[PDB]
Amino acid sequence: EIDPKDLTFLKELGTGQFGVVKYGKWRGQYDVAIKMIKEGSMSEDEFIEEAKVMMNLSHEKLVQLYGVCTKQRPIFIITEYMANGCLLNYLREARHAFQTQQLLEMCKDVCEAMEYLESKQFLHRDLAARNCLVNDQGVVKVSDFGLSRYVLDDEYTSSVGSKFPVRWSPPEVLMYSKFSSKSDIWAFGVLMWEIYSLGKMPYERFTNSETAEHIAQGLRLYRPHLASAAVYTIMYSCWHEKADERPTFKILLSNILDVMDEE
Ligand SMILES: CN(C)c1cc(F)c2c(=O)n(-c3cccc(-c4cc(Nc5ccc(C(=O)N6CCOCC6)cn5)c(=O)n(C)c4)c3CO)ccc2c1
Repeated sequence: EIDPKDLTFLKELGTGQFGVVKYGKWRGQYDVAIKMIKEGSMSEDEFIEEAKVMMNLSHEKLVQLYGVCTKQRPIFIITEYMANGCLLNYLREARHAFQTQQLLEMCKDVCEAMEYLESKQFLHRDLAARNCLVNDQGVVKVSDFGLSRYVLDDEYTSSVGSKFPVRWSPPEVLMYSKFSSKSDIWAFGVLMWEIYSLGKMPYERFTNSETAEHIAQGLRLYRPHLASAAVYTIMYSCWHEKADERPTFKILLSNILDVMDEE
């Protein structure tokens, strides 16, 4: 529990699932982002109990939760500040003119964070470039892990909803609501595709309904031009029709390190 007297609000960063997020300072020293949770958007009491677990998740490639303010409304969620914003928008800016080694390092940043979450048996459930952030050093960190569980908007949480992450979901999620470690693995492979595609929409010529059909047929995303055969093999391994045949994040990390050494 952070004392709100130790927060200063300085500029708006944008609006997400829970409303406005601001940039500010904590204890007159530390940059933070502060979510102001919009009334009616969150299952608040359930989140407040989970915040304890989520504060114990600490890894250099996870956007750190610093604390919450819950003895007031709106609730605040105070997190690490990531100066370069969302990875999706970052990938889409041609001025960065990334080398493929930089793209692979972004995949490795995310894979490290997800290997850590997997070790804690903790699912993200909405892993995608839009839910990763980039700091002032160009390090990519995974954000908003686990928070999908507290979203009250049915257009986001229902599989048939307009906001559901269809293009990052395996067939067993879309058909059966089967969530597991292996559904985050599937999403990771789509995220690698997004990175190597410089932020294209997965299945860019299909609708959500068509994508669900295409993947139920065994067909997959094509190799982005910037991906080598070895990088494509890694992302494609995340898309096995049988969940238990998909790698763990530990194996993915080893594969990524091998490609960095080879290429
Ligand atoms: C349930 N899931 C999956 C959720 C739940 C959420 F709460 C959110 C959420 O708040 N957001 C969300 C919404 C707003 C902000 C942040 C958000 C933005 C940050 N940083 C920046 C930095 C720079 C800029 C920027 O370039 N500008 C220029 C244009 O004018 C504005 C700022 C934007 N953001 C940041 O550090 N954090 C930690 C969060 C975030 C990320 O947190 C996004 C997805 C999301 C997903």
